[PDB]
Amino acid sequence: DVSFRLSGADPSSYGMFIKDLRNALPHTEKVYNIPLLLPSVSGAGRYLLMHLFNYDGNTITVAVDVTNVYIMGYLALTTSYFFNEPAADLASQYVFRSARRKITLPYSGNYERLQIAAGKPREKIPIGLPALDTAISTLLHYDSTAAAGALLVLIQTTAEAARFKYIEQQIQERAYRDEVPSSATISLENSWSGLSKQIQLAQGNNGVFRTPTVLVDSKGNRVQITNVTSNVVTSNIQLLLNTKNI
Ligand SMILES: *[C@@H]1O[C@H](CO)[C@@H](O[C@@H]2O[C@H](CO)[C@@H](O)[C@H](O)[C@H]2NC(C)=O)[C@H](O)[C@H]1NC(C)=O
Ligand SMILES: OC[C@H]1O[C@](O)(CO)[C@@H](O)[C@@H]1O
Repeated sequence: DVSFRLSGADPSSYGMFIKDLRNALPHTEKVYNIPLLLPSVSGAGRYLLMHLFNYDGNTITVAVDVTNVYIMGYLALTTSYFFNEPAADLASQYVFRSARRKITLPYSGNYERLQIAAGKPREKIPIGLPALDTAISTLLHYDSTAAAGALLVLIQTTAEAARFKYIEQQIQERAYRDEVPSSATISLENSWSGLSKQIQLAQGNNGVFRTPTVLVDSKGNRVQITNVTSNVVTSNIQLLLNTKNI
């Protein structure tokens, strides 16, 4: 399991938690020197338990599918919550089994369904460690609408940041002050599946993408990524979704 405590949190420890998070996802091959997540993992080995603690010491344990880094649900005190999606329901059969009760959330884990439940897109949701501390708290006490929001904060704080070095940086900049994600942050999140597929097709295409990826950069300008030499691939992305799952 991996852990992060906000009490005393700073860019340094958040860095370590996100480093641990990356270290817990299994791979057996690297593509252009970037861990390639497994196609599948059978059983309970498929789920990683993150222990998160809000500033007052309360905790939630989040379950993550180690082959894609999708959050499946979480345990808050003695209740468990899982998205309304097949993978989550399957996941429910291996984790938080001893929860006194299980709540299926009213919506699957997609950013689209989550934003509708929350009443706003992510573009308007402040993130940062403080925001992550509100999220831990919100989820300790079931509220479907507030959870939609807390969950968009949680996924980004933890999954996207593990997947992208740039996102981890955005959060470290937001250690004591939340702020809506830069649009390049939203682009990366949206292009992960695609970059992952393209980093892999390039393997036998001399490092060239079969299809380019359109991104938004630091300045807010639209750039096209067409080969492995880009900074997105050399520095930025830290994990790849196996094409067997794309
Ligand atoms: C691979 O992408 C690189 C950019 O990352 C391309 O090289 C650059 O492309 C033009 C010059 O032709 C400029 O806009 C960049 O500043 C160049 N960068 C560098 C460092 O040289 C390259 O052409 C792409 N290759 C393919 C096959 O698409
Ligand atoms: O936008 C939908 C996507 O949002 C995520 O929660 C985070 O990347 C994924 O589980 C899903 O594919």
